[PDB]
Amino acid sequence: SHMENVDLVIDLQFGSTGKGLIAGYLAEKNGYDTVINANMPNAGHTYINAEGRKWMHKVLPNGIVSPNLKRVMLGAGSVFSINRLMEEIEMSKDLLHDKVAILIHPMATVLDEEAHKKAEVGIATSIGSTGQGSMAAMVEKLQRDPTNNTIVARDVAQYDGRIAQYVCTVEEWDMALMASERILAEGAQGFSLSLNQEFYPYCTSRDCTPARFLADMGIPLPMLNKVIGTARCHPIRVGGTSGGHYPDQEELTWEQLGQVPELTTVTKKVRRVFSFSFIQMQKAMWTCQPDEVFLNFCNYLSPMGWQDIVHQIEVAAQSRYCDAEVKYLGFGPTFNDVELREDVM
Ligand SMILES: Nc1ncnc2c1ncn2[C@@H]1O[C@H](COP(=O)(O)OP(=O)(O)CP(=O)(O)O)[C@@H](O)[C@H]1O
Ligand SMILES: Nc1nc2c(ncn2[C@H]2C[C@H](O)[C@@H](COP(=O)(O)O)O2)c(=O)[nH]1
Ligand SMILES: N[C@@H](CC(=O)O)C(=O)O
Repeated sequence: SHMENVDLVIDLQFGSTGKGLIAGYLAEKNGYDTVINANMPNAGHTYINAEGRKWMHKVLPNGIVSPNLKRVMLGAGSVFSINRLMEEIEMSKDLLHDKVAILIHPMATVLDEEAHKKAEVGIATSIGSTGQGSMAAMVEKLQRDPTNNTIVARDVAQYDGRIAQYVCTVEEWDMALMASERILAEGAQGFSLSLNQEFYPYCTSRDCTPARFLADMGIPLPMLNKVIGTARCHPIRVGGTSGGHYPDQEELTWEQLGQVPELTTVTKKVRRVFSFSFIQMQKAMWTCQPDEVFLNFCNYLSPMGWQDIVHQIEVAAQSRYCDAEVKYLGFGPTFNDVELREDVM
C-alpha cells in the first residue's frame, strides 16, 4: 500500500553533471531492485566503480550495478539502438543474470541509426545537436502511421528477435513497477536543455524535468519518494552554436579553469563551459524541486569555491520553496570520489 519508493535523478543545469556517476553510486549504496530510465541516444552516461570498472551506457540504466538488481526497465520515452543495447547487455551479462528481468516498454522507440541520424545532420550544426537521431526517432513514433511496424519496440520485436524477450506489455510494465521494492529512476540530459525552458530552439526534444521523466518512464506520481538533483560547479553545454546562457553567467575556457578540455567522446567536440549560474539554480530548483543535491566537478574548484556553490545551491533552493540539501559532492569520475557533503564541510 506504501508507494513512495522512486528516487529520481535529475540534472539541474545543461547536462553532463555526472548523473551516470550518482546513478551507479546510489545503486550500490541503496541496493534498488528496480532501475528505470527513458534515455535517448544523445545521452551517454558513465559510471566507474571503486575497482575501476567503467560503464558507458546510452541505453541501460547505470544503476544495473545495484547489488539487489531484479528489474531493468527501459521507459516508453526511450530511443535506443538495438545493436548498442545488445553490447551493453553483453558487457554487463554478469550483472544481468537469469534472475534479472530486462523490460523494454512496448512503446520504447527503436533508433533507425542511418535515417534518424541523417535527419539530424542540420541541427547538429545549427543548434549544436548531438545529431544522434533522438528527435527524428521520436517524430517517427509521433507520426502514428499504422503501416509503420519499424518504430516501436512492440512492432520491432515481431521481426527482430533480439528484443522480443525484453519487450513487455503495458500491464507487465505497471506490474513490474508495482512489484518493485525500491526504484532508481534515471533522468537524462539537463533542466536548461528542456524543450520548454527559455533557450528554444537551442534545446532538446523534450522537457528534462521530474514530471516529464516520470511520464516518460510511466511512473505514477505517488511513487516518487525523492528527487536527486545534479549540478556541476561550472555548467557546460556541448560545442558549437549550442545556445545561450543565463544573465549571471559567462562562458569560460578550459584553459581558464586549468582543466583538460572536456569533449563528447565520439565526435571529440570540445564542451562549452560556463561559470555557475544562481539564476539557473533558482529556475531548476523551482521546477525540479530536488530533495537532495549531488554537486559534482568540485575537483575543478578550491574548497572555498565549491563550499560557496553548496551554500548558493541551498539558498537558491530555499528561495524557490525547495528544501534541497546538497548531500553528495563529486571530486572525480569514480565511486571513490563521491563524498557525503557532511564529511568534507
Ligand atoms: N567530478 C568529475 N570529475 C571529472 N570527470 C568527471 C566527474 N564526474 C563525471 N566525470 C566524467 O565526465 C563525464 C560526465 O558525464 P556523465 O556521462 O556521467 O554525465 P551525465 O550522466 O550527466 C550526461 P547527460 O547530460 O547525457 O545526461 C563522464 O565522462 C564522466 O566520466
Ligand atoms: N550534455 C548533454 N547535452 C545534451 C544532451 N541531450 C541533449 N543535449 C543538448 C545538446 C544540444 O545543445 C541540444 C540539442 O541536442 P539533441 O537533443 O541531440 O537534439 O541539447 C545530453 O544528454 N547531454
Ligand atoms: N557525449 C557523450 C556520448 C558520446 O559521445 O558517446 C559522452 O561524452 O560520453
